[PDB]
Amino acid sequence: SLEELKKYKPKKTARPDFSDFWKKSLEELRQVEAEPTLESYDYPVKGVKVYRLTYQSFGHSKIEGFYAVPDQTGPHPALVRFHGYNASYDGGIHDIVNWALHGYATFGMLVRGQGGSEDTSVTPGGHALGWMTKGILSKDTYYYRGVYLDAVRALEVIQSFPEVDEHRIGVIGGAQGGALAIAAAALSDIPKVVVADYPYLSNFERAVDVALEQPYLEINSYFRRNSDPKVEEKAFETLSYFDLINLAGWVKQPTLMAIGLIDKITPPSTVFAAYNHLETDKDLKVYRYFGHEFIPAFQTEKLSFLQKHLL
Amino acid sequence: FDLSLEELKKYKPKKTARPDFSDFWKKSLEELRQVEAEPTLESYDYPVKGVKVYRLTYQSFGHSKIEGFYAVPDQTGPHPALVRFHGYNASYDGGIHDIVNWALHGYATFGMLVRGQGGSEDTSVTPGGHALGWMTKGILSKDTYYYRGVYLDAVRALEVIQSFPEVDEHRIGVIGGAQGGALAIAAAALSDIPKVVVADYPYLSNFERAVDVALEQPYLEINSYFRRNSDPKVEEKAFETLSYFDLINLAGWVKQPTLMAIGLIDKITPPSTVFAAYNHLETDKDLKVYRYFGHEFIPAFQTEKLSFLQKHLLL
Amino acid sequence: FDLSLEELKKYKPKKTARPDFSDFWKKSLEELRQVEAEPTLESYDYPVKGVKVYRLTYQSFGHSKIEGFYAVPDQTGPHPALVRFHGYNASYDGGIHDIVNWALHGYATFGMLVRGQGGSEDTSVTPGGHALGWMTKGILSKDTYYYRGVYLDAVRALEVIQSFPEVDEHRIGVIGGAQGGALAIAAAALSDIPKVVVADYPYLSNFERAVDVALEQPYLEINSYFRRNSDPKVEEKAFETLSYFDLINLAGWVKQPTLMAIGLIDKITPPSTVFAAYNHLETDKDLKVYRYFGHEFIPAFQTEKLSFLQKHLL
Amino acid sequence: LFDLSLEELKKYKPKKTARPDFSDFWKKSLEELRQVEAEPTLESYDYPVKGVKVYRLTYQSFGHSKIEGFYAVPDQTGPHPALVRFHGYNASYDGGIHDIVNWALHGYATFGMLVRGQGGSEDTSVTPGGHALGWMTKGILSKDTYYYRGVYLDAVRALEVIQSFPEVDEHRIGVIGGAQGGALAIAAAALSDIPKVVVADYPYLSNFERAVDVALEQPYLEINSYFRRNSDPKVEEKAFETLSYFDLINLAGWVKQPTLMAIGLIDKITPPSTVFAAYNHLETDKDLKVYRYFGHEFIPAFQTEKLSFLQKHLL
Amino acid sequence: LSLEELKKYKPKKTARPDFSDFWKKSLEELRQVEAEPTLESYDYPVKGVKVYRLTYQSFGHSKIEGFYAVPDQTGPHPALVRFHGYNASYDGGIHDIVNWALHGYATFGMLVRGQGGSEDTSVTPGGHALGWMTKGILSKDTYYYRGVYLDAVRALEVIQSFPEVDEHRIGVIGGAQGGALAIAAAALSDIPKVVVADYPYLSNFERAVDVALEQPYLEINSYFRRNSDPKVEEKAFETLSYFDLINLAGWVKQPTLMAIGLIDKITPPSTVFAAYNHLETDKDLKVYRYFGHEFIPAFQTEKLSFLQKHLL
Amino acid sequence: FDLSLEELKKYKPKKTARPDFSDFWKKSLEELRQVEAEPTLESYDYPVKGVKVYRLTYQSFGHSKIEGFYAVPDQTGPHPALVRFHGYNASYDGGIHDIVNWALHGYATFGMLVRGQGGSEDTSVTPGGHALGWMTKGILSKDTYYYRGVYLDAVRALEVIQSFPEVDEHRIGVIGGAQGGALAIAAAALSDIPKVVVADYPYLSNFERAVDVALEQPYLEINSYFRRNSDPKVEEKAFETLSYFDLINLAGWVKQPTLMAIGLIDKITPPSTVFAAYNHLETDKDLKVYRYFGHEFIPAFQTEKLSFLQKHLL
Ligand SMILES: O[C@@H]1[C@@H](O)[C@H](O)OC[C@H]1O
Ligand SMILES: O[C@@H]1[C@@H](O)[C@H](O)OC[C@H]1O
Ligand SMILES: O[C@@H]1[C@@H](O)[C@H](O)OC[C@H]1O
Ligand SMILES: O[C@@H]1[C@@H](O)[C@H](O)OC[C@H]1O
Ligand SMILES: [Cl-]
Ligand SMILES: [Cl-]
Ligand SMILES: [Cl-]
Ligand SMILES: [Cl-]
Ligand SMILES: [Cl-]
Ligand SMILES: [Cl-]
Ligand SMILES: [Cl-]
Ligand SMILES: [Cl-]
Ligand SMILES: [Cl-]
Ligand SMILES: [Cl-]
Ligand SMILES: [Cl-]
Ligand SMILES: [Cl-]
Ligand SMILES: [Cl-]
Ligand SMILES: [Cl-]
Ligand SMILES: [Cl-]
Ligand SMILES: [Cl-]
Ligand SMILES: [Cl-]
Repeated sequence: SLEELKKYKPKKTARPDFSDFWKKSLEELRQVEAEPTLESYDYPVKGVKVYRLTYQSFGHSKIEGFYAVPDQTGPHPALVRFHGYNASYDGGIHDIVNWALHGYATFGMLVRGQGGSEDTSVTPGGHALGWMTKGILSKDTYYYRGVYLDAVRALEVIQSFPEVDEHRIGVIGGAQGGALAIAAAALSDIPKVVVADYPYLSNFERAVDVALEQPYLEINSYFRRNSDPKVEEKAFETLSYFDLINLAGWVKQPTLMAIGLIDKITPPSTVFAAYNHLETDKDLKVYRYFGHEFIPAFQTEKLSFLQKHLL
Repeated sequence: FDLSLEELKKYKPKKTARPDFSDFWKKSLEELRQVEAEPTLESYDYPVKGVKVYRLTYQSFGHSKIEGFYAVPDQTGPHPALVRFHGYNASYDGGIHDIVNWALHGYATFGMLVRGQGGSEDTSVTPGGHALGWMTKGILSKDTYYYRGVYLDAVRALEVIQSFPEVDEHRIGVIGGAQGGALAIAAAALSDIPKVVVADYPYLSNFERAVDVALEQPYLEINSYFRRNSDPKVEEKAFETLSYFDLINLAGWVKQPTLMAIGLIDKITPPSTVFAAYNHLETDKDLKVYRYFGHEFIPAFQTEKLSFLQKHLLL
Repeated sequence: FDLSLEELKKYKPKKTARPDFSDFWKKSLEELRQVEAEPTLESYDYPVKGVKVYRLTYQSFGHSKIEGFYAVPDQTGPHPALVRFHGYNASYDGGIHDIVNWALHGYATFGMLVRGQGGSEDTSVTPGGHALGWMTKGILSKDTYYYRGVYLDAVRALEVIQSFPEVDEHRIGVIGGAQGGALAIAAAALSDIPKVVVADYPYLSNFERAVDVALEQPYLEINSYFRRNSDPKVEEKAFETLSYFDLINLAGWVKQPTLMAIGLIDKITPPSTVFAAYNHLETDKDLKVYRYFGHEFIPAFQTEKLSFLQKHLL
Repeated sequence: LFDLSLEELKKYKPKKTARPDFSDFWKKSLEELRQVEAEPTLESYDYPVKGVKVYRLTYQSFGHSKIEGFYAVPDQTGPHPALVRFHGYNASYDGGIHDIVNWALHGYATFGMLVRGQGGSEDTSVTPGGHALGWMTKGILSKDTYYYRGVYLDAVRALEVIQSFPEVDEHRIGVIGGAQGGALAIAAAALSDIPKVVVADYPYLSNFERAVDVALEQPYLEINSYFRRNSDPKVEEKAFETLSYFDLINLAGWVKQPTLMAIGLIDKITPPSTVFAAYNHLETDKDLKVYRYFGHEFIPAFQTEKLSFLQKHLL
Repeated sequence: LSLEELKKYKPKKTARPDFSDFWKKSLEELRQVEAEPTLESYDYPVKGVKVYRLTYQSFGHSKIEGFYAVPDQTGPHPALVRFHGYNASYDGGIHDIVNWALHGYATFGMLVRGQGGSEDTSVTPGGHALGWMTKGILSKDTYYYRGVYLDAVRALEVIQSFPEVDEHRIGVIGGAQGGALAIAAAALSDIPKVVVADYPYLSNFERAVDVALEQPYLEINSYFRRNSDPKVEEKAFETLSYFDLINLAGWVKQPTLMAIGLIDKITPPSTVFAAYNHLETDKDLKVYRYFGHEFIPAFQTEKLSFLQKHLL
Repeated sequence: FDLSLEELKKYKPKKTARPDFSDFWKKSLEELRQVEAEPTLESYDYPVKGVKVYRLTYQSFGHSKIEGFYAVPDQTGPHPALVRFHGYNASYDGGIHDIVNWALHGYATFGMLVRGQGGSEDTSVTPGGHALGWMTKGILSKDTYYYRGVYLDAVRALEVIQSFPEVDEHRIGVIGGAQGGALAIAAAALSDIPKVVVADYPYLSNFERAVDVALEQPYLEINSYFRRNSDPKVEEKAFETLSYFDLINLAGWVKQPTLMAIGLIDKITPPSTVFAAYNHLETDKDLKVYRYFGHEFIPAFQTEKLSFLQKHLL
């Protein structure tokens, strides 16, 4: 119930070496030269310049994404946008450009092997169909390790741009994107604000027992194929290093979140769990009649919130 | 839902192989040969009597470590052998129970696990975005395509098995269903080690039609790919890549006796895609058609399978 | 699921228009002209920069008050303009976010809301029973049919927009998908105000085939109607009424450049019904065919849409 | 099972949501209705039945709407007892003439009123603004413009018309219906003293605030679709305010006639709790038939009850 | 197929040389059993109609049940034997029976062995798919519908023998399975004067199994999946041929009224047209474009009108 | 979708057995004894090496001829033996491949086919109407109920196997899943011939709860029955009949070591119905709980099964 959801705050599952793991990971990332590249890209828009932007990241993977900038003298405020799980079509260029038309230098980072970008990370062994369980038996090999770092590197690259006001950079996204937005804000102090639509990758131990649809269930499919009890124990150990309930505590930027009460993909409880772990200026928008989908009303909130803090 | 039986019997789509088809594989096999197998065996406890069970790994294309269980009849050989390939994302606990049962039928059996699926390592980089699944990983290039490494692993597997002392290299067979049947055929086409081939409704065949006739996963992964990459050239390049791995192009190299099965109401590996591969085989072959079965275990064909293998390898 | 492409490219069903087709509309436009627009603008706050947003209403057929958001680029014009029509029962919050984004692309945009759906008033009486939905309201007579008022509202909308000072009347376009695309085409056919037309898989086309080929709502609303009214004459009269609103009969009056899209696996607006309308257009036209898309947002066509509108209006 | 426990259902009695002007609203509505001349009309209608006369009956009602319906009377000297039958939501085919005629064959002068724009009848009421696909939310932002305002009055006027017939014993008139029909039967009995008995199969339009959170199928969910399209918080508040004027938990209190109701425990359309809520608000001779293994459908066993109950009170 | 093709679809009969002999013998075995009918008053909230429970002995000495409703007045009244759909009988469909009586017909709703009611003594030879469709399917002598068909015949014999029943005005009606029993009964007996069958089932079996999209025809497919032996399939269809309507229709000489919904997935239009096109008698088929395997209001008027004309 | 694991571990519904429970079976076993087994063996060709395969029939309750494949390790015995029972309407080609594989594991195995399902004759008359399926055949009386004959066939099967020379009567086991597991437990309860019992998510247990918790067939066959027979007494009598065959009433007679499995997301044999049976066992027992599996083949439990049988028989 809404009354219980408002109070649901599961106990962190972070291991003693939680922060050490990330400290090291950030370091390995730092050992890679960004070597960013910009390439003009033609698009039927007036008042905005569009480019294709790539840069080197963790494991020497080349990360892609479209970069749209308001066509005028800046520095303009900027946004790094993250897309949903297996939900990126044509690098979501139309969204990127529209954000630019709203006055934001925007870059839509494409998640490794999904919407685009290269993934050099080896596949240690078998796993369920999907990205959720690639290299899940070790925090070092897990899929989202590289992804999280790419999100951080993305901010480093954007911030370094001359036409970008480094003091007015925001991160936004829904589900997977919202999770990347929060993880990036937790692992970096570059973003000034965070907006996350029903964030994914949160409260994994409950998610696998409450979700009714993919992709959380990819973990269940994994356990079905690997009956060893130790596998389950090790898998959840790995996931704890990437769980939002453990990362939320490091977020110090103002955060705006949304949750649809009939969401079957990113269950309300998993989202409230992340929200209730945030120790910063925050606000959660609850929509009774919406699920894992585009919520018109929240779009107004999003625009208003970003405008207030960046525009 | 697919073609009638009269048309199916005559369906033989034009090969889509490019001029460099055989060259591509010739090079691929070479790169594979540049990797030392360095196989390893490790005893594995299992509640069976009369059979020895092991965990077997070996190095393959791109230096990937391939896994799989290896069961051998507990007695003096050399015993005939079988390399078994599992279905797409359909491997549970490395299918050990099946492996062991095959051994109990008198065969030295190895169930190779497909890269990143049932097990095994996949070192191959992911060039760029692709649809959820393995079907489109590195699909924009025959060199980077997922099944390139897999096919080679299948070949290397045979090289490893054959080299075993307790294995009669003249009585080695390859079996599998769907993805497994496709790997069985591809291995026989790329190697002369196997003496016989059994493939239950083979997958990875007649791609250009499959994407227009399949009603369920995983062929539709290709469709999802094109939805996310509207560029017309992408489609053209993707099918170019697939042609190098299509069974209608590999079948022609199979010279071993082949037994195949097809369920007429199969929605995953459409009858037409399977007949297409079959009609491209130029060797002793036989296709078992089951009117009331789909993409599933077909009891009646199991008898055929056993009988066929027994005749050519066992008795 | 539909008929081969090679056949689709040649599918051109025989018009079903009755002798009084054009007369019916001539009279309808007249009745509409007997109503004073009396438009109204009201500022509306929206978290956007560089665009002014308003709520716009005006009187139309049967004295119905029509609603819609109106967004204009915040700067000296006259700016080119677009009248956007939304899909069947597919309007949320008057689709304000789309309206505003169009304005941000440099177009004075008005998203007309279809009577009783996304908004707007519908004074038209309900003659008798009909299936759940709008598709069969007053279907037993062309005078009482639901889309009669809607079509006229679309026309009146253009009259209102065109009269605006910050709007260049020579650069006005109509766009929409499914129901919206049908309204865009119908408006261009009944008026000469719009310069260009863009229609994503248009609805309300080739009714007699649609009811035998569609796999999902809302075309099937007609089938539900016939199930509840077994009288043979009802079916005959219903299709007679529909003929006056069918795109295969209106397309012939469209003289503006038209851009259309169709997803080959569309179950709602079957490919054949869309090709039928397209093949009846006698004007500069182009149909974008997408093999792997259905009745949904097609990213690739969005580029075409922007490009086409930019070329003809910007 | 999916709703509240049977033990809890028997005690579920939600607090009325009626506003201070509840009874005033209806008092005025009945008055506006009275300002319209019925001007009924009868027209012979041919039907393959023996022993029954069938007619088409229309009459003027609220907003000057012409209401339709078939009228069947036992072919013999009366006055006969009479029934006004109301049909389910968008569930009327050919004006349900076969049911009408069968009721007449049971000895009842029967009239099946057709709900505005659904099974038949005219609806003059204007559509104030946008609303969800369906009738549930037409003019929902005001009790004066709400769809069921005209419908309820039509049901009342129907009774006035029937009662005035010479071949009808005004002291033996009943109202029956299921779901929407049962709701109209109860509403009519609450707003009129003409009917002697009421039978309602799992009544609809009851306990709206809970219904929208418990229903698993249409048409209650039309309200949810409405709120999805109109995010304004005030809209929700105003919509429920409007619904309260038509909610059975607020009208039941005015029912003084003997009432028979049925509820299927696995009903997903008219959830058991919404039905028990209406029943528990009735202050009159009543009886609720509970069927564990039935849902929103025809319940054979309750048909016997229905016939037996009507026969006892009217026959 | 298209309505144009459906109108001409007339599959070749599958009847074996001993077709008529099989039934001739079956009718004889039936005749060796004493009906010994029984009537028992049954209370029902109806006025103007008397209701009873009627049982009688049939093939294999099975006791057949059913409700019997008669107009409460001096007859003899015309009569109807109603057959219910496959596994579609609730409370012996008493409400329908009673309503028919209220329409002026002495009506008996025979309940099909083990389904809506009635006893089934026939042994189960061996394994078969879940359902009745394949019980004893490996032999025409042991097949489930053999006993059912005969019960339908015996039912007419019993009804006809009633004093309050005009034996020259007896009809048989039913939908799907019921319609199949109505036709089969008219083909195996000359007692009924008219036949009404809503989208008849048990027709054109060899095509039905390849065209049906839902149960219960698919029960045959389930059977073949569980019994891979090729001979099993051959023998099964051999058995079915003895009960197929395309082989029985030719013996129907009574006026017949049929209905078919073009979107029917249970009793595919082609299987129904196949039966219809094999009828050599006064007949008429009502085609409904927008209806499937369900109650069709418009056809109900036709049904009433047709029965009224020929019996009323 | 059931209760918590904490509650399941403690769920032990009150037995529903009637005073004449044990008397009913005592008589039933007697009637069975009045029938001469008259078993028959017939060689059957199968592409296997090291195993002999036969078709075995024998007479049982009501003089029904029961079938099944019989595979024996091709070597000098006596070998340990297994009687395998198949799932509800889940037998294809008499599951010969499984039978033969068991034999290859060293067990003389007989896969009894359940009356009218996988094979075997069912002479029992059908008293009256019932729902589509076997679950409610003759449900209005314990004497006429379908599973009465089936249970006895299971017992007679053990009598026949035990009597074989190549079979060590002190090492005979019964195994099965769902319906098969229910037959394995019932047989062990009605006979002292089997030394061990293995039952995968046993069916036919805790009927009164099952009908309110099951989400799929075949338990729901009972619900279909009550829908077609509204008489309140019917329901009462039906559950009375079922009580005589419910595992929660038979489990108490099982004295052999028992191994059971349950998938927590099982919708066919709900976890609670299986735990109810398990918690009524008063013998060496162990229940394997699988969180991510349902009514299906569970690889991990197969290892347990093999290991358990090997320990007690091989
Ligand atoms: O899913 C919904 C979509 O269908 C609609 O178009 O916009 C709002 C979304 O929530
Ligand atoms: O119970 C009835 C059944 O016997 C009949 O066949 O179909 C209608 C049902 O209501
Ligand atoms: O199937 C239809 C049913 O849903 C409706 O209620 O009554 C008419 C039938 O044809
Ligand atoms: O249902 C699963 C099946 O699909 C797989 O093949 O084997 C393991 C089972 O649990
Ligand atoms: Cl891993
Ligand atoms: Cl959702
Ligand atoms: Cl909401
Ligand atoms: Cl690629
Ligand atoms: Cl399939
Ligand atoms: Cl088959
Ligand atoms: Cl109308
Ligand atoms: Cl679609
Ligand atoms: Cl496409
Ligand atoms: Cl309103
Ligand atoms: Cl329901
Ligand atoms: Cl019930
Ligand atoms: Cl048989
Ligand atoms: Cl149907
Ligand atoms: Cl029709
Ligand atoms: Cl399950
Ligand atoms: Cl598990």
